[PDB]
Amino acid sequence: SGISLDNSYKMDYPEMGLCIIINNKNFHKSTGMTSRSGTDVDAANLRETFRNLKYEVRNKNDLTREEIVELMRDVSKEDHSKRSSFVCVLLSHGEEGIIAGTNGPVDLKKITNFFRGDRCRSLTGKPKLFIIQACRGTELDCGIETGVDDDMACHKIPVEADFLYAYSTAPGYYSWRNSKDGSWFIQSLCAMLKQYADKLEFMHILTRVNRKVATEFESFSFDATFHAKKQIPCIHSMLTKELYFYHL
Amino acid sequence: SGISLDNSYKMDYPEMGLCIIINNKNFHKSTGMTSRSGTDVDAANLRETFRNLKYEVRNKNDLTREEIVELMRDVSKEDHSKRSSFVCVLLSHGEEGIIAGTNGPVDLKKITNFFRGDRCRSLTGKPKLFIIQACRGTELDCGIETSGVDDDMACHKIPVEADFLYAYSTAPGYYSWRNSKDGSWFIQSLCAMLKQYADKLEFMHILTRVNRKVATEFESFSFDATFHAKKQIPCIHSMLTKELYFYHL
Amino acid sequence: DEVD
Amino acid sequence: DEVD
Ligand SMILES: [Cl-]
Ligand SMILES: [Cl-]
Repeated sequence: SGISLDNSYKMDYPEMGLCIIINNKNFHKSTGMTSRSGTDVDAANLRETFRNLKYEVRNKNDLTREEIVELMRDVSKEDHSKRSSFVCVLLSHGEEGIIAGTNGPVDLKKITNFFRGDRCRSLTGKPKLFIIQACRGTELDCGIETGVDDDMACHKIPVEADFLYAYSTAPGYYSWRNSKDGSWFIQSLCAMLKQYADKLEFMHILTRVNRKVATEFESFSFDATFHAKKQIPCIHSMLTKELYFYHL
Repeated sequence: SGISLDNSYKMDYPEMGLCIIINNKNFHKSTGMTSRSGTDVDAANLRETFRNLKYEVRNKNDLTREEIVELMRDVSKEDHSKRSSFVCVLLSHGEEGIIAGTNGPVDLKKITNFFRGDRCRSLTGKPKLFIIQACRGTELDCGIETSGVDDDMACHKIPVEADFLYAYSTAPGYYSWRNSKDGSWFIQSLCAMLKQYADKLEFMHILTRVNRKVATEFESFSFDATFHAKKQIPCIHSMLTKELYFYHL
Repeated sequence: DEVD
Repeated sequence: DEVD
């Protein structure tokens, strides 16, 4: 049989996998967190976008921190053996390292730890994609006008391997959401997936998302502090192979 | 004269000093920060309390992050030579290490740095007190039911971080509680203990009474299970080098 | 009661 | 436009 290459994740399992969308719009009054108008536009766009990519989409709305953790724990304990990948989309308030439940914060590390290579064995070696529309702090971007000694006795991979975090914004910064159009990042992501999922590798899709958000959006505010600001998303990749949503 | 002791700050300068009260109640819409109902009760209590201790009180309301930094910079550049001490009270939203201007965060370290021993020379060796009613995170306390030494050096220096005291309303990492009718647990307790004890207890011992009052006499009431029946312990962070008494002679 |  |  002829020469073979394995530079790309196997995406021809019987199922593409789950796409879990956590959509937090309304927060408990005592937290003081504002309602996230426009986030339903994001949630609906994502559901359709990932449906067209043949993911089994599950939308969940207004989850407490406790419900978020139990959902992730339960999903991580499912049998993913027949699934190619896993996708989780988080739409909420946040700050660096944190996503907001409706009643308080969740450590992002706590959520993603359930899917570690050693803790979710049916996803070991498979891409685990976390897409996050949330603030990462309160900075604002003003913009600028333009052979080998050892083979070891057991081949292991790192437990943190094969994760990708597609963050809406740079570390330390606010992320922007339009109350009628949806968030800059999610609207751009869906548009680029729609246009390019059948012909570009995922990192190159996300790079187009970066360009779109960076060049086509700028905030408008009556408040000088928040007016005329810019955003650049951040791709955090610990993937070990190229990721194509198509196969054969 | 006879034997003398030097264990307490000199508090008989012509003036006790400034008491700067920054009262942030209303925040820019875009920040998403909620209005802090009850904070005017706090600000009024503090003004009266420190007026009675003979501080020159200045109240400032709803300052932006830029205005907070400018105010602190300007105050640090005043001549404090005739003043015994300096007091700054911050009433606002916050998280660990941060106090909220009306339009965004200010690093506490940025504020206090203006008053460093090397940067505000007329306050060197004098107590610098920062009283902070603000959250330090989002944790909630569920409570529980009850010849000689080798080297003298060639220069007498003190650390630039010496003679600061931070009287925090709550423990590191935790929310701080404020009642919309009565004012914050911490500030209301602080003023009560200062009024009762400033003429008879050293300041650390006053703040210890404040700790006990907040810890034992307050507990949150909420229709929200997450926020209901919670407790609070303030935190004294002292880098003072002497005992502090608000009276003298 | 409210948190800051 | 609003921030998250
Ligand atoms: Cl919406
Ligand atoms: Cl008030």
